[PDB]
Amino acid sequence: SDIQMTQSPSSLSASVGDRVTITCRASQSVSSAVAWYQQKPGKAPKLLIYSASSLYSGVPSRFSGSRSGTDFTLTISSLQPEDFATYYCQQSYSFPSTFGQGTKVEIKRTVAAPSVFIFPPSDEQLKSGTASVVCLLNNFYPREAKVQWKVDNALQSGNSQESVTEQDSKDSTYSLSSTLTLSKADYEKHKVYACEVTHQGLSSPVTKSFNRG
Amino acid sequence: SEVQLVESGGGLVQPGGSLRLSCAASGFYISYSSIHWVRQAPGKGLEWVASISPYSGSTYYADSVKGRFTISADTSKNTAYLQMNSLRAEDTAVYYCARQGYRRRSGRGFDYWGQGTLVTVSSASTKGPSVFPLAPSSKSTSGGTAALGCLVKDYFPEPVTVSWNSGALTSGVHTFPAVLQSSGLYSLSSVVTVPSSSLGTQTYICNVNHKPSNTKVDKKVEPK
RNA sequence: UCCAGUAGGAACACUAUACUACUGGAUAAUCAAAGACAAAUCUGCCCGAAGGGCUUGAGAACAUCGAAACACGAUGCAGAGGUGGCAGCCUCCGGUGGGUUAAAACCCAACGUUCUCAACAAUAGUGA
Ligand SMILES: [Cl-]
Ligand SMILES: [Mg+2]
Ligand SMILES: [Mg+2]
Ligand SMILES: [Mg+2]
Ligand SMILES: [Mg+2]
Ligand SMILES: [Mg+2]
Ligand SMILES: [Mg+2]
Ligand SMILES: [Mg+2]
Ligand SMILES: [Mg+2]
Ligand SMILES: [Mg+2]
Ligand SMILES: [Mg+2]
Ligand SMILES: [Mg+2]
Ligand SMILES: [Mg+2]
Ligand SMILES: [Mg+2]
Ligand SMILES: [Mg+2]
Ligand SMILES: [Mg+2]
Ligand SMILES: [Mg+2]
Ligand SMILES: [Mg+2]
Repeated sequence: SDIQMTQSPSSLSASVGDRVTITCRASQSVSSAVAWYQQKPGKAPKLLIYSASSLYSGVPSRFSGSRSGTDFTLTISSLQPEDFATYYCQQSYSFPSTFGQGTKVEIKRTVAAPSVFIFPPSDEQLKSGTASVVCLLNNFYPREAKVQWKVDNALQSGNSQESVTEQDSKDSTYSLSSTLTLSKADYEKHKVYACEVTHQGLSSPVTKSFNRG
Repeated sequence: SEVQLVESGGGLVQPGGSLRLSCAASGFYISYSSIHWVRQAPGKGLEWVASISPYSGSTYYADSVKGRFTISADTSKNTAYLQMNSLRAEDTAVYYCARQGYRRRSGRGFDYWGQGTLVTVSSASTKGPSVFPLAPSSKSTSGGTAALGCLVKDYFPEPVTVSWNSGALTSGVHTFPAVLQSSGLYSLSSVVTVPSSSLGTQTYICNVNHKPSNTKVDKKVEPK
C-alpha cells in the first residue's frame, strides 16, 4: 500500500574530515521524488537535497545525493563540525508521504567504560508511598549499553525507565540513568537490589547493588 | 529571506479534546504553494501528517491521523490551519508547517519550515515537583570520586531547571532529559561527581526551578 | 515565401528530386551555433505465411511545463543499434550524481515515453 523509506544506520559516529554516507531504501519505485533534511536538537529541519540528487541552493557543496534504482544515499565529502546533527530522507512520489527513521551523526572518540553508581530510595520518598531506585552509568562511550534490574535475583521488567545525555561538549561521552520504581510494599519485601551493566568498555558485565538498610 | 512561517495555537488539551493550529505565512502567496504539516514526537523522528494542494485545494492525510484532522487555508488571511479533533496522548508532539518549494527551484522538497508549536495532550494537572536527594553512599563511589544528585519526581508540565549551589558548581554536572512516567507526570534527576575527600567539608544543594507551578525547591544532598 | 548550415528523405542499401526538423538569417540572406543508427549483430522463452518505420495524424497511459504530485491547461521537444513479441545483456548518445582533474579526457552509478489505430513509406536511377 503505502511506500516505505528505510533509512540506515540509525546512528553513526565519525570524525571531522571523514566522508560520511547515509542510505535510504524505498519499499518500491519512487522515481526521484526524494529529499534529504538536516535537523538539530529542537530546531526546524533544513532542506539539503531535492529531486534525489540536486543540491538545494545555499547548501555547501560537500553535501550530495545520488540515486541507484530505489536506493538513495546522501554523502558528505568532508564532515565539518556543524554537520553533527540528524538526517532524514523523505519521499514525495506518492501520498501519503513518509520520512526515513533518521540518522544521527555523532562525534567519534576512543572507547570509555561507564562508571556505575547506585542510589537507594531516600527515607523521605519512602514516607511518601513510592520507591525509586536509581542506577547511574556515567561518562562512557560509545552509546550502546545495557542495564538490567534484578531484585532478589529476579529479572525486573517493564517497571523501570532510563534517560540519556547528549554527547558531552567536553569529552564527547554519554551518561545514562536507569530508574526502577516499586511500591513501598514491593520494596520493603525484597532485600538485595542490583543493576547489571553491559558495555563494550567492560570485559564482563558490572553488577552494582545494595541491601535495604 | 522574506519568506517566513510562524505557527501558533498549540497548548495543553485533554484526550478526545480538540485544538486548532494555524500557520501564518508571509513573504509569498500561500495559494501557489503546497502546504504540509509535519510532527515530531518527543525523541522520535519526523512524521508527515497532512498537506493541501495549490489550485485544486485537494487534501491529503496520514493513516495515523486521517479522519480526525483537517487541513485548510484562508487565502484572505494567507494562513493555513490544522483542525485536530479527538486528540490522544499518542498525538503529543511538536507541529511544524512547511511549504513545498517551486517545482523549478527545489523540486518537491520542503524548502521553508516553521519554528513549530508544541501540542501537549494530557489529562493531568499542573503539579510542583518532589525533590529527593540521591545520597552519595559507598555504593555510589569510585576511586577518589563519588557521585551524588537529587531525584526530581512527579511534576507537570515541563520544563524544570536545576543547578548546584546557586550555579557555582557546574563541572561534572549531568542533568538528564525529563521522562514521562506512566502516572502521567514527569521525572528526571540531576547528578554530579566530586572528590570523595570534599564530602565532609563541602556542601551540596540542588536548586530546582519549576515556573509552571511557581514552585522553587532546594534540597541539600548529603551522605546518609 | 526565400536563402544557408545541419540532420532526416521514412518495406535492403546508396544518390538525386520532392518533402521534414532545428539554427541563423532576407535575395549582398553573413559570421555562427549545433550535429547520437559509431562498434557490434549478444542471451532465454513465445509467436508468424513472410519479422528490419530518425515519417506523419488522432485516442489511453505516463512524463515535462504552466507558481501546478491530484483536479484544469499546454507540450511530447532524446533516446539509439543489436530485425516480431516478452524478458535480459552489451554498446552508443544524453543530461544528472560521485571519483580523478587543466578537462564529463578518462572511471563509477542509476536514470531517458510507451501502448492502440489509420495513413503514408514517393518518382526515378544504381545496387544486396
Ligand atoms: Cl522531486
Ligand atoms: Mg507487586
Ligand atoms: Mg532549406
Ligand atoms: Mg539521407
Ligand atoms: Mg526560422
Ligand atoms: Mg553501423
Ligand atoms: Mg515460424
Ligand atoms: Mg531500423
Ligand atoms: Mg500526469
Ligand atoms: Mg498565474
Ligand atoms: Mg534497444
Ligand atoms: Mg525492432
Ligand atoms: Mg529475437
Ligand atoms: Mg527488447
Ligand atoms: Mg555516460
Ligand atoms: Mg564531475
Ligand atoms: Mg536504458
Ligand atoms: Mg522524454
